[PDB]
Amino acid sequence: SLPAHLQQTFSPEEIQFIVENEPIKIFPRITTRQTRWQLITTDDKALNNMVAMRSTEVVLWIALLLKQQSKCSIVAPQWLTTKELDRKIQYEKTHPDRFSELPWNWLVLARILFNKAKDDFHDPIHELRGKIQDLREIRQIKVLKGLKYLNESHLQLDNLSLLEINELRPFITEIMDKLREIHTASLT
Amino acid sequence: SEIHVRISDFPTIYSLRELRESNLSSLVRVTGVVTRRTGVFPQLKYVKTVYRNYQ
Amino acid sequence: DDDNTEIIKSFKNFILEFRLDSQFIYRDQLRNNILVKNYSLTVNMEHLIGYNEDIYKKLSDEPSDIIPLFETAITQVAKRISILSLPTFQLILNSNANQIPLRDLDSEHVSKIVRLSGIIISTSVLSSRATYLSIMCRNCRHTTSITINNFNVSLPRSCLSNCGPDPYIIIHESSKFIDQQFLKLQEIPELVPVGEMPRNLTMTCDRYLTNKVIPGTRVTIVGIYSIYNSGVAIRTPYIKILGIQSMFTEEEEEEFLQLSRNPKLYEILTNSIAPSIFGNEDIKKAIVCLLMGGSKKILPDGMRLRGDINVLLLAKSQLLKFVEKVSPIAVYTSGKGSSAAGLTASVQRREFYLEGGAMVLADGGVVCIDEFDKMRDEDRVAIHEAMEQQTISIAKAGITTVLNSRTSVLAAANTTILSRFDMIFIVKDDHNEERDISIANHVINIHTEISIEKMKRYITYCRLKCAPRLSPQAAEKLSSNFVTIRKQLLINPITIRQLEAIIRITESLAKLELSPIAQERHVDEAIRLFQAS
Amino acid sequence: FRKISRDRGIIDKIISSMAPSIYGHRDIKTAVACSLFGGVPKNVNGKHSIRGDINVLLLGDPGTAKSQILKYVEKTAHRAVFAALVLADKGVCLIDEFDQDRTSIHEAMEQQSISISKAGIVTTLQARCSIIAAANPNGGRYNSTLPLAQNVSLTEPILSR
Amino acid sequence: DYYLFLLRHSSLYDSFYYSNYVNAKLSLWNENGKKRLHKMFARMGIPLSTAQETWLYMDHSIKRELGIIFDKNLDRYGLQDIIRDGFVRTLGYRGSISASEFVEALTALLEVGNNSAQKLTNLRKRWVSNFWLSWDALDDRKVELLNRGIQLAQDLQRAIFNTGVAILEKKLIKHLRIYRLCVLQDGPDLDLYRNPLTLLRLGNWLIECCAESEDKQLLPMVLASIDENTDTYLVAGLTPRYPRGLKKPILNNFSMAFQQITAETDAKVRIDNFESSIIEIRREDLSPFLEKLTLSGLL
Amino acid sequence: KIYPKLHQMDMDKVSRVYADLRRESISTGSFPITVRHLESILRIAESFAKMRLSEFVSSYDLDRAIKVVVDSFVDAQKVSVRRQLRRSFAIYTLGH
Ligand SMILES: Nc1ncnc2c1ncn2[C@@H]1O[C@H](COP(=O)(O)OP(=O)(O)NP(=O)(O)O)[C@@H](O)[C@H]1O
Ligand SMILES: [Mg+2]
Ligand SMILES: [Zn+2]
Repeated sequence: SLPAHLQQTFSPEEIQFIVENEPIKIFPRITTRQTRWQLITTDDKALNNMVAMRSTEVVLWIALLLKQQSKCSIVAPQWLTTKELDRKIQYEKTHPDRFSELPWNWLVLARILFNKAKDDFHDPIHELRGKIQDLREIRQIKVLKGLKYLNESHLQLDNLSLLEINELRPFITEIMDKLREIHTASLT
Repeated sequence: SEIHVRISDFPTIYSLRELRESNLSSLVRVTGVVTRRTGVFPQLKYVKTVYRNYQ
Repeated sequence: DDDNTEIIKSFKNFILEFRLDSQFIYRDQLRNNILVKNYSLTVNMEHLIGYNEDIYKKLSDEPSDIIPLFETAITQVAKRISILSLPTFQLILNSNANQIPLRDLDSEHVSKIVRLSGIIISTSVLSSRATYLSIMCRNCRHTTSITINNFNVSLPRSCLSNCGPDPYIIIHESSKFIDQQFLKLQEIPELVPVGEMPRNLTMTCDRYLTNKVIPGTRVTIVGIYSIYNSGVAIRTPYIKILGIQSMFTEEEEEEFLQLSRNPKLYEILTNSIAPSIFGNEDIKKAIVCLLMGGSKKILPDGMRLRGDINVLLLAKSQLLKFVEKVSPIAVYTSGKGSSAAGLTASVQRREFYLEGGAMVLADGGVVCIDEFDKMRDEDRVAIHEAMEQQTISIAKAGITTVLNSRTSVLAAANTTILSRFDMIFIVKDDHNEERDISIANHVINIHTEISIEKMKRYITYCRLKCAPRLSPQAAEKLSSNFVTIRKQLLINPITIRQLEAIIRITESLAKLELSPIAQERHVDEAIRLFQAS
Repeated sequence: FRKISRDRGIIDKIISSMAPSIYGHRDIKTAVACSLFGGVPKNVNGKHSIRGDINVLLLGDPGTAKSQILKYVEKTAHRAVFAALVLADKGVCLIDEFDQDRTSIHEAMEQQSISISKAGIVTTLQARCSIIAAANPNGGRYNSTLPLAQNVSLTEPILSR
Repeated sequence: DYYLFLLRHSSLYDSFYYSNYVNAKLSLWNENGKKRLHKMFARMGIPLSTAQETWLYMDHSIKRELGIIFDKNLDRYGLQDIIRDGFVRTLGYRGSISASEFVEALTALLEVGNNSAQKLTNLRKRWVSNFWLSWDALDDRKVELLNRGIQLAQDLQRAIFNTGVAILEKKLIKHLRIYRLCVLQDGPDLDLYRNPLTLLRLGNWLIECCAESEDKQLLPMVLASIDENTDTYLVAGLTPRYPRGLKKPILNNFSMAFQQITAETDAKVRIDNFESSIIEIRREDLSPFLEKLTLSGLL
Repeated sequence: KIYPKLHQMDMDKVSRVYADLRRESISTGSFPITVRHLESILRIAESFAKMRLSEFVSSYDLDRAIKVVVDSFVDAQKVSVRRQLRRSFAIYTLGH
């Protein structure tokens, strides 16, 4: 019935779909305030009451839908700037086991905004693309150290992103399950 | 970087019999069959470095 | 002094920054190589030129000096992307610059990057070179170390910690080494000027470029062209290499299985063999059995039971060539053989030695002989052992050895030697003018059912998957028939060595169907086809 | 050239000009001229190839002009070998008398290129040449009552090829 | 930018050798023309073995000095018109291209990208797929396809040049009083001229040659090629033109001519092309059609 | 300079002659004529075309090549076979 590759996990398309439901801040280039939108899964007042160059908050999928056309501009999140990413890299280097406290959707949102909204950043984009890479590489080192503690009981993780978890899910759970089977078989 | 003059039609000829010590450092013109040939190698031109072919 | 640091800084910033679209291709490649414990990087010239032409200019002017700087830059990046120890990484290059024919290389090209191509003709064994090396000072017993790199060195004489004129020795107990190999490249056959034998070069490679090619292969090479010491003021040239260029699926066996359940498969394979040859039905049937073979067996008391088939043919030239093409492994020869070894083997001379003919060389496959009557005197007696035992044994001039001869023989000619074969037949002809006209029209066309490769792969699959056994009904049938023929001959010879041949034919017939058991259906066709006479 | 080729009987005149010092033996002159001009090579990557070279063999009674016409061909032809097939590449090869030598010729007639290996080394060479050979028929005199095989010391595929 | 055939790809030597203008200026169809090119590179101070190197890998010093070398040397060969200005585009690290090179890539993809009525149909349908094979190359995300287009462009120009030399050396151009006639009865592969665009490229080659070979007699030209499957000749009518460096424009008159003979004629012919200057006619009917055409005053 | 080619008209006759020669060879019990001989006939015809600088082979080239190869083939045989061959082959060795 359901496809074989969706029995236990989410595909990256579903991960993008999940991230798209979050709110984001925009500057509209038109006034809607005095037809009306009449949505059923969100607030409707914000879109009906827009005024040009007045900041407002909407779901990300509608924000990208507007930015497709002239009608809108997207404000970048404050963590997505050179100063903050510098500090997070320094945190990563300083604490050789803890993960730095980046938001749960950082990879997905960065790789959406760099494609759909390359024109709306303040920093030069060719530097952000480097610092995002540095963060992902350091985190991958820390992941490879952690896979030596798979065990029969449990594990704790902190600040690991959704896409990063979903990348690893079928390996961690499978090896952990087999260690559990081997151990309990000796008890019985 | 450099050009070589080739002389042609030198008006006197020897076989490999008639050569004597008086011919030393003189120009000569000779005829025969080529019996054996080596491979080509580079050779140091000046004694920064430069080379030339040799056989 | 500072130039060595600026150059290293430049290549370090190259690896960390080269994007084409959205992927940092050299950072990703360098990380993915370390995970499989491959310490090298394959850079492409065109990307280096695109990034900054000045770097390529420096590299193009002085390659012997600048290649080591780029290699150490790679190591410095490799640590950042994987550590919060590693050897020095090997740089490898790809290029599309114009090829130089091997015959045109000369004194203008010494210490330049050169791209060329040819055929490899020889390969040395591996040998050891030093990279990190430790030193002991004989007088004071002080110690130090040195770092070699392999570009165009000797032990030093500045003694330390008087300390003497030449006091240094090597501690092999605390030093590091790498692999090195030599190769020979010969110019392309379709380039050579007429009436001359081809020219060749010698060349060197180390670490991951070693053990990558074999003799007889055509290759393309990127490397530094240089000279070494070995007339007056004269030296030998060579090349330092920096890069080189040169079972079934499920969907396959499904076709073979569909063929296996076809009700007329035997007819189909017979029809597919030498289709131009008219008539000769039973000849084609026998060649199918020769290609498929029986089943090998081994018993508790160690006796060993043969699997091969042997056939003799008394037009006939075409079939042996066809068998040579369709068979998975094949050898073709005329009765005098390729050397004084003849068909089987012989001793030659100065010390004596031994060499095998075209029975030993075809071991494991099929061999076909084009005129069996032109067999030499020694081979006439030696083929008895080669066929009955599947071996050849010699004890002459102090040599004492035994050789393997595990093969199926096809033979043709135009006596007691016929007893060695399982089946014998005489080729037959027909003289239809349309056939000759068709052949002639095809000859003019070139001058102006199952295909071979599919059939060869199918034969391979069947030989690998199945080895069938006689059912009890077949045993009663065969034994009754055997005693019947001997009784008929007695009241008017058949012998066990022919019963054991009929069994092999029966198994080979069951093998086409992939049936694990042989049945009376196969026994009937086996005795029907046994009418050699 | 085109003027003389436009004239009738140019083929016969070329044959007549062949080997002037030797009387008679017009068929031999015809065959030698045909070998010196030769055909065109062709190939079909679908399973076949055809050489352009033409090979000729002459069975000679003692003193019937064979060695003289070979000397004549040697002076006439552009490149040639007289008796080494590497030196005969895209040329004519001449044999005036006759096991390893015959074995080499067996390989040479089967192939158009030669391959060899020694001490693990492997290499290839080109033959690509027309072969003109002559022989003495198994002693002092030919016997016309018998087929050719009785009068020669050659394998059957030689007479085929 | 230089009126040199694809300068930034292949080599400097090939850029001059296959240039449509250089062939008319130095007569490259024969050795007395080719030696002029060797002579030029020798005087310019460029070693001839480096002039044949791939232009990306050619030495940096020559690359930057080339702009001055041409100012000192093209005058002596009457070849100063090579110099001009044009537009160049580059994106990131992947290297420059000019508009002049881009359109040749596009055109090449048009030409070579991958009873009688059905065959005609099949051919016409194949030519439409190349539209999309061209369309998809207008996108910066698909540079891979553009490189393929360039590789095809080089082969097309090579094959064109190897036919032009045969036409001139065998003197197949027939010099009638009113116009110049040329007909290809055979060739190394005559199929390439079955597409209109390719035929036009060959015509453009011959027109430069005819424009520079003599000062006199600017004439119309007619070019035709046979097809063995249809037994029809594909025919094109071509104007003269004035040299590059030299004033109303001229007008192509073949349209009316072709129209009128078509309206009159017994002959089996086709007119369906957007460019009316291009027609098709069966094998036996070419000579009566051309006879009626030359008899007409419309030329 | 010269690289001749065959003409496709008379090749039907060549195929018929090849078949006829094979039939006659078998009928007298001779060793048979083969594809090698046919290839040699075409190659010799090309050489004859080349001799006059002709880029086309012609019927007389094929006739001369046929005569040369047939006569050579006849010379290899035993005497009784030779007489039967020349009596039948008269329309090739002398006529055409
Ligand atoms: N027209 C001719 N016909 C026959 N012989 C001739 C003719 N003109 C000269 N001769 C001589 O006859 C011989 C020609 O045959 P040739 O084969 O060269 O001699 P040969 O080599 O000694 N015999 P052989 O050793 O069996 O090849 C030479 O001695 C020639 O000088
Ligand atoms: Mg002689
Ligand atoms: Zn000391």
